[PDB]
Amino acid sequence: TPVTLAKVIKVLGRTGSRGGVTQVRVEFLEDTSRTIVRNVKGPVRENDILVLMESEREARRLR
Amino acid sequence: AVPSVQTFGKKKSATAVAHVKAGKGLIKVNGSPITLVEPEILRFKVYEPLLLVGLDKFSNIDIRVRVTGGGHVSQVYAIRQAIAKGLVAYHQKYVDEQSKNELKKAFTSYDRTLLIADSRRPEPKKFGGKGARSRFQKSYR
Amino acid sequence: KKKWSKKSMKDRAQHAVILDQEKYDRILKEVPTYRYVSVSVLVDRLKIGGSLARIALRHLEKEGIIKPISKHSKQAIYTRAT
Amino acid sequence: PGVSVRDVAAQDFINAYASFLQRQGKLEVPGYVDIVKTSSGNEMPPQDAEGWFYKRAASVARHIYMRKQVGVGKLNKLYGGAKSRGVRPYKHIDASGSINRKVLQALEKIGIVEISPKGGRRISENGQRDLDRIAAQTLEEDE
Amino acid sequence: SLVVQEQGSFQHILRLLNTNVDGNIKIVYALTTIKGVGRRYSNLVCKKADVDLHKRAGELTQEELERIVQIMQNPTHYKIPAWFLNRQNDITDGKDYHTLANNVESKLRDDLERLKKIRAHRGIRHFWGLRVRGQHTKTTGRRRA
Amino acid sequence: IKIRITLTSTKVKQLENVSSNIVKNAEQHNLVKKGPVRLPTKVLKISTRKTPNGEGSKTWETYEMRIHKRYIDLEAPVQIVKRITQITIEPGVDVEVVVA
Amino acid sequence: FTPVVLATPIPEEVQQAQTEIKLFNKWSFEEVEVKDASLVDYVQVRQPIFVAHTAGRYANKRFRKAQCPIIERLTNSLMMNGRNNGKKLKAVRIIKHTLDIINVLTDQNPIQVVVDAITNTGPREDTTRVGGGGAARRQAVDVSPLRRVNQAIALLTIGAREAAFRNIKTIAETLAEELINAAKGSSTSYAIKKKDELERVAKSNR
RNA sequence: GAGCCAGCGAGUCUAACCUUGGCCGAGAGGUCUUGGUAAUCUUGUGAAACUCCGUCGUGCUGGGGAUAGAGCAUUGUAAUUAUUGCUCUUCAACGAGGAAUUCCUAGUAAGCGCAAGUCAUCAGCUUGCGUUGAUUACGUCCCUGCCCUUUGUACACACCG
RNA sequence: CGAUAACGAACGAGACCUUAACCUACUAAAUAGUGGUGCUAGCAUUUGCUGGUUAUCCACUUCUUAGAGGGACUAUCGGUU
Ligand SMILES: [Mg+2]
Ligand SMILES: [Mg+2]
Ligand SMILES: [Mg+2]
Ligand SMILES: [Mg+2]
Ligand SMILES: [Mg+2]
Ligand SMILES: [Mg+2]
Ligand SMILES: [Mg+2]
Ligand SMILES: [Mg+2]
Ligand SMILES: [Mg+2]
Ligand SMILES: [Mg+2]
Repeated sequence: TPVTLAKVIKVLGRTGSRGGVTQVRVEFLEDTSRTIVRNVKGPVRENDILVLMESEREARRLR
Repeated sequence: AVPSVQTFGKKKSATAVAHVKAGKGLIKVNGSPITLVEPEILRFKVYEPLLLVGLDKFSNIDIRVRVTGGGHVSQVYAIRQAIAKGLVAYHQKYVDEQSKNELKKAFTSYDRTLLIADSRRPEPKKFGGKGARSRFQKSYR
Repeated sequence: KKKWSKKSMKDRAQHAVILDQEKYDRILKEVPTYRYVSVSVLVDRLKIGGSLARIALRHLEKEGIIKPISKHSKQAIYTRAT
Repeated sequence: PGVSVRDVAAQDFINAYASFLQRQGKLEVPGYVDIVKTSSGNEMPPQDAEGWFYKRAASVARHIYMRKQVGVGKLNKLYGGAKSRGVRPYKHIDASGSINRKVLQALEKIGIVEISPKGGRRISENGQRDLDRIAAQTLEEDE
Repeated sequence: SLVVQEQGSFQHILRLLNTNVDGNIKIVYALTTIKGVGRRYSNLVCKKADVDLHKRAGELTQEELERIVQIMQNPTHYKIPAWFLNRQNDITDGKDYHTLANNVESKLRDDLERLKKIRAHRGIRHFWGLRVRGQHTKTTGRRRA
Repeated sequence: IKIRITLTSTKVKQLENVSSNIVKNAEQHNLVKKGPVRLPTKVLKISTRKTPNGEGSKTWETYEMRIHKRYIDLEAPVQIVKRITQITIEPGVDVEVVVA
Repeated sequence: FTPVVLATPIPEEVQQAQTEIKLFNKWSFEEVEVKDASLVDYVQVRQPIFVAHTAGRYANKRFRKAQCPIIERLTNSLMMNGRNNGKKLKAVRIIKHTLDIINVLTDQNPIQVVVDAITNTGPREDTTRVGGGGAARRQAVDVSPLRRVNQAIALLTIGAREAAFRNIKTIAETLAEELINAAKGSSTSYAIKKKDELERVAKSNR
C-alpha cells in the first residue's frame, strides 16, 4: 500500500477560511526533482517530513 | 583555616544555602542525610548532580544544606542547585580551572537549571478576575 | 418532569465477599499462568472483592506463589514464578 | 558512628518506637481513648483503635527531639487538617487539645520530655538517650 | 496472611431492631441501615461490645449481636459519655435517651406536635411545610413539591 | 552610655542625609557606632473603588504609603548627646532618642 | 565499575547508575529507536532523564515542545479533567506503575512500547471545515509530524481516562493496556479507533 | 494515622487588640499568667492541595451532606423567622448536564489554601499573596464587534432621517 | 521604513514612575543570619555526628534587609526582505 515521504523545502503561506491550514511545497524523498503543492493542518517548519497518503494531487488555495 | 565555600540555590520562593568544606564526604540536608528527602519520586531527582559527575568528587568534601521557603517540590530544586553550584565553587577556589570546566559542562549539558536559577516569577493578580489573566464572567442579558 | 437524559442502569454483578473452599483452591491453582497479578485482575477473573484481593495478595507473597515488582500503596504489581 | 533520630526515616522510626511503647506498657493512656476522634475537623476516630496513643506519643517524641520547645497549641495546628464544612469551602481547624496535653503529661511520667525555661516542653537527657537507642535498633533492620 | 474458610452458618440478611440489615459488609457500616444509629455511634457500640470490627455482618456469633443491641438500647449504663446520644436531657423525662429505628421517626413527629399545639412559630412553619431554620426562600427549594 | 537614634520618615532623601549627617558629625567627635540598620520598608496599602456610586465597571484602586525606619546606636558623654540631637532636624523626619 | 564508599552511605543500586549509563528510573534509553522517519526529530529520545518530572519551560517558542522528552509529555497529558490539574507528583507515579505493568505483561522494553504506540495513533490525513454555505463542507488536508505527535498523546490519554473512570481498574493499569493495544495496533484501542475514524472521513472527501 | 513546607500582611494605654505557655473540658470553649505600640511578641503564622502506610472495593456506596430533631457553648441590651461555633442522629437531589454561552497563550489556565477589607458576632464575596502546575497556538478575517478607504445621497436634532 | 508637494515638529503611543527578577562588587547590621570559641546534652569512640545555651565573647556578610550603583541595547553570528 503506497505512502510517500516528502521533505518540505519552502513554506508558502497560510490558507483556508479560518487560517489554520498552510500551503507548502514538498519534495519527495524517493523520486526527487518532483515538486507539488499540498495542505498541512498543524504547525510546520521547513526540513519536516510529511506522509502524503496520495501524491497525485495539488491544491493551490482554499476559497 | 579550613578550605570552605558558601553557595545557594533558589526556586520560586525556596532558598537553600550550602556550606561546602573539606571533609570525609557526608552530604546532609537539614541535619539528615541526602537519602532521606521525603518525596520519594524526586529523591531520585536530587541524586542526579552527584550521579552525573560521579561520586569520586564527593569523597574529600562534606556538604551541609539548610533549606527554607517555598513548597515541597520547590525545596527539592533549590537543594540540587545548591549542591551543584557548591561543588563547582569548590573546584573554582582550590582545585584548578580544568576540573571546574568538566564539572560545569556535564551539569550544563544535562539540565541548565542546575547552575542557573529559573527566572519565572509570579504574575500579579488584577481586579476583575480570580487570576492574573482570567476574568470572572461576562453576561449580557 | 422532563429530564433531557436517558438514565439506563447496569447489571451490577455480585462479587464474592467471604472466601470459601471453591474460591480458595481456585486462586491457588490459577495465580500461575498470570503474567501480571494485581487487585483489579483478581476482581475480574475470580469475582472477589477488593478486600479479598488485597488480603490474598499479601498472603501469597510471603509463602511463595507470586513475585513482587512494586509494593507501593493502592497499586501492587506482581509477576509469576516460572 | 553515632547514629541519631535524624538519620532514620520518619515513618518506620515512629512505627518502631510506638511498638516499643506497646510492649513497655507504661504509658498512662487517658481512658476516653476509643471514644474520642482527636480533631474537631475529623470525621471518624482513628481506625487503628487499639494503639494510636502510642503512635501519637512516638510522633510527638520526635518533634521535640527536632525542635527546641513546643507547647500544646503548636501541636493542635500541626495535627489539624481541612474540615469539610458541608456545602461551604474547606478550612484549617485545630486538633483536640486534650489529646496533645495529656500525652505530653504522659511523656513527662516516663521521663522522655521535661518542662522548659521560656515556656513549653523540652526533651530531657533521658529522652535524648533512648530515642537514639531505638534509632540504632530500627536502622539495622534492613541491614 | 490470614485466609479463613467461612462456613455454612452465614446469613445474607439479619434482623435487629425490626430492620432487614444486609450482610456482606463490615459490621459497623452494616448497622447504620438501622435508623437512629450512624457511623460514629455504630463504631462505639461494637467497640463497647468487644467484637472484632474487621468481621462482615453475616458472620458474627449469635450471642455477640444480641450483646450489641443491649448496649445500643441502654447506652449510658455501659459507660457511653452521654453527650454522644441524640436525644439527651429530654423535654418531659429529663433523662438522656437514644431513639432507635421507629422511635426516631415517632418521637420526631411528637415534638413537632407540641410546637403545632402551642402555635409556636417553628410549628406553624412546619404546618405550611416551609423552611424553619431562617433560610431565604425567594429562589431556593423551588420545586420541593 | 548607649544612646540610640531612630529615624522613621516616609521621605527617603530627607531621611538619608539626616542619617548621614548624624554619622559624619559622629566621626569628627570620633565615636564608635553601629552604622544604620535599615529595617524592612513597610507598605501601608488601601484598596478602594474609584466610583463614588456603584455604577460602571468595577475598577479598584490601590493607594500606598511607604514608611522607612532606621536606627543608629551611639555611646557618648552628655555634651555630644545634647549637641547631636539639637541640630539636624528635618521636616517630615521623626527623630527620637532612647538611652541604654 | 568499582563501588566507592563515603561518609554518608549511598545505596548500591543507585550508585551503579552513576557511571554506567544515565538511564531512566529502571529502563535504558538505548535500543529505543523510533521506527517512522516522519515522527523522528519530534519524539525526543537518546538524551536520557532520570525522572519524568522536569520543571522545564517549553512554551515560549513555537517548536520547543519537540525538545521536551516524550515520557515527560505523556505525564503532562495525564493531569487533566479538571480535578487533577496540577498534581504532577501524582502523574509521575502513575507513569512509573504503567511502565512497570508494560514490562511485566510483555518482556519487551516499556518505553519502546510507548514510542511506537504514538506513531501508530498519529492521524496521517485529517479533515478541515470549509463553509460551502449553510451545510458545512469537509476538506481533507495533511497533518504535521508535530501535530501527529500532539494528537497521539491526547488520543492515548483520553482513552485511558474514560476507561479507568467509574471502574475498579486503576488509571495506571488502564494506561498500559491501550499503550500496548496501540503499539501492536488493534482497532480495539480507543486511540486506534479514533485514528482510523478521522482517516475514513478524510478518505470520503479524498 | 504518619510526614510536612509558604508569601502578602494586621495587632492595645489611658485602651483591652494580636495572643504564646501552664491547667480544666470529647469538642466548641473556660481560666491563670506572659510577650508585643512591633524585622524584637503572636509567628517557622508548622496553611491546604500534596506525600508514605493502611480500611473501603463500582454498590446512590464509607460518593454527596441538603432538609429536619435534641442538647453544649460564644458575641451581644437582646438571637424566636434556628447569629455563629461544637456533638449525636436524620442522610434528599445529583450517575458529567439540551438549545445556548463565558474566560484564557506561561510560572499563564486550572487546582489549593492564607491574610486583609467590611467586622461586637457572622464569608459560600471582593482585594491581594503564595503553593502545585498542563494541553494547545505562535495564525486568520469565517462569526461577532470596532476602525479606515472608495462610492451614492433629496440625510445634517444626521435612517429612531 | 519607504514612496512622495511637501518639510519640520507637538499631544496621545513610546519615553517616564512603581514593582518583580541578577549582583560571592561597595556601604553596614544579637529587631537578620552563619561559622568558631567558651558551657553543656545524647550517641559513637580516632582525630567524629546531631542538638541545646543568652551576656561565652572574637571575627564574618554567602544567604536576610535598603541605600547607592552596575547590568540588556534584542549583544554576536547565520538566514530572509
Ligand atoms: Mg533540642
Ligand atoms: Mg450599577
Ligand atoms: Mg480507577
Ligand atoms: Mg496565615
Ligand atoms: Mg430529615
Ligand atoms: Mg457558539
Ligand atoms: Mg481557585
Ligand atoms: Mg444612485
Ligand atoms: Mg440638509
Ligand atoms: Mg531563518
